[PDB]
Amino acid sequence: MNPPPPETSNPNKPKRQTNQLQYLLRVVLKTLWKHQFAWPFQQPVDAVKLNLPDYYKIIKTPMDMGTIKKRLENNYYWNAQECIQDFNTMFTNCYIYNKPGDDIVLMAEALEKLFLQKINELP
Ligand SMILES: Cc1n[nH]c(C)c1-c1ccnc(Nc2ccc3c(c2)N(C(C)C)[C@H](C)C(=O)N3C)n1
Repeated sequence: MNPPPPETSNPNKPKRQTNQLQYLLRVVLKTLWKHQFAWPFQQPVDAVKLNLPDYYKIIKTPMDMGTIKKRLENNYYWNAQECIQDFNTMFTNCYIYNKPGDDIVLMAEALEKLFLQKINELP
């Protein structure tokens, strides 16, 4: 099975709008989202569709760019570091679940390289 997806709203969670979070949406997420390797990461892993009942037995903190995008658009975060942590969870999950040299890992590695280039000069 699939678990419920990560929340993208939480009314009693306190929220901030910062220039760093705006840049994460307008630049970092936008750049990754258009990439030719973005597609597996644009929504939660669908273990039912992929017939991978093991996925959510291995990965207990799922995260994906569709969730991050909605969190940024919906003003979910307190600060930029919280969002950066979500990106790192997404990449790390993929490295944990898969093996070096797998196609999905090559895709994550290319996206991570671009991610780090964009954050290397946040505002
Ligand atoms: C890429 C590939 N290879 N073989 C098949 C079949 C597919 C395929 C076909 C249709 N959709 C998808 N979506 C997909 C989305 C996310 C992930 C993955 C697949 N992968 C795969 C290695 C299973 C793992 C669970 C992962 O970590 N993430 C992040 N994948």
